[PDB]
Amino acid sequence: TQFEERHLKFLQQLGKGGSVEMCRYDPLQDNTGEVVAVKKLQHSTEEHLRDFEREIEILKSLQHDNIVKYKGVCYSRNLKLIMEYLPYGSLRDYLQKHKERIDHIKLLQYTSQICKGMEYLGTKRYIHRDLATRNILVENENRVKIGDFGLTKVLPQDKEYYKVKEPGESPIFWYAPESLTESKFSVASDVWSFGVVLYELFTYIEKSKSPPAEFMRMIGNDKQGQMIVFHLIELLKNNGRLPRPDGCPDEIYMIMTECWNNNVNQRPSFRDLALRVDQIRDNM
Ligand SMILES: CCN(CC)C(=O)[C@H]1CCCN(c2cc(-c3c(N)nn4cccnc34)ncn2)C1
Repeated sequence: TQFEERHLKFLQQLGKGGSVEMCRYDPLQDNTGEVVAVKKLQHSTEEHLRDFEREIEILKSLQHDNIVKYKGVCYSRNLKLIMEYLPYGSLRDYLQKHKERIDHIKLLQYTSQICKGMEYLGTKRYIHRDLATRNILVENENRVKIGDFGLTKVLPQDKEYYKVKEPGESPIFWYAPESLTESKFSVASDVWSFGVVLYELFTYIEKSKSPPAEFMRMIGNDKQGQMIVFHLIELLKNNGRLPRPDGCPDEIYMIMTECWNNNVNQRPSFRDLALRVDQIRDNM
């Protein structure tokens, strides 16, 4: 079923990736249409549009409780991706709003769900490359979803990693060492990122304890540009890690540090992590 240009009514800006907007699809003109989320490119050029195209094929092929629902495409050659509107917004902002009102068993509900979405994403040999709580969204109290795939890559047939030859924006404070030195991206480096996401959850996304704040302190605030990359590689090669979050129980911190293993072979699988997290939840 089609989405006509003329019947997308702008409601609100939501954020920058493209840009993401809240719209009413109102083909009946009485404002009874569904509210949806629209992703559109900001500088649609032949290279970047092919990317957005590949990304849409990625999302459309993904069907899971914890991945945002693809709804359709809007044409005029210029693309608007139409997605379900998840009413509780960005997980990053939701955790900040309901600070400590969210207890440990609830944060583990969220952990488990993120984890399952990643495990499933692995069965199609996709690599997120951008797992971070500002790419997680909230549907309701009981339900979060991976909400963006702008940087996802597909594994090549014969390799278990992907080389990104000329990187664009790079969320380096979420990056595994091998990604930093070599641009090698794999399920295992998504696991590293998941560990950092677990860190984010348990700090309640308090900005003074965020990963960029914390690594910068460790390497010195006087580090700038490419020097940050150099020193972060060194720091991590020597087991410099994010601290245990304040109030974070032993066994959840344990999980993070297994994710942050320098040896890629020895990081856990998303399959084990989902079992592990659910075991803990039931124990509590
Ligand atoms: C992960 C989306 N993204 C692209 C990389 C962002 O940059 C977000 C970070 C910053 C905050 N921002 C939003 C998105 C939404 C929202 C939503 N409510 N539903 N939805 C369905 C698909 C997509 N995004 C939404 N809500 C609030 N803030 C965009």
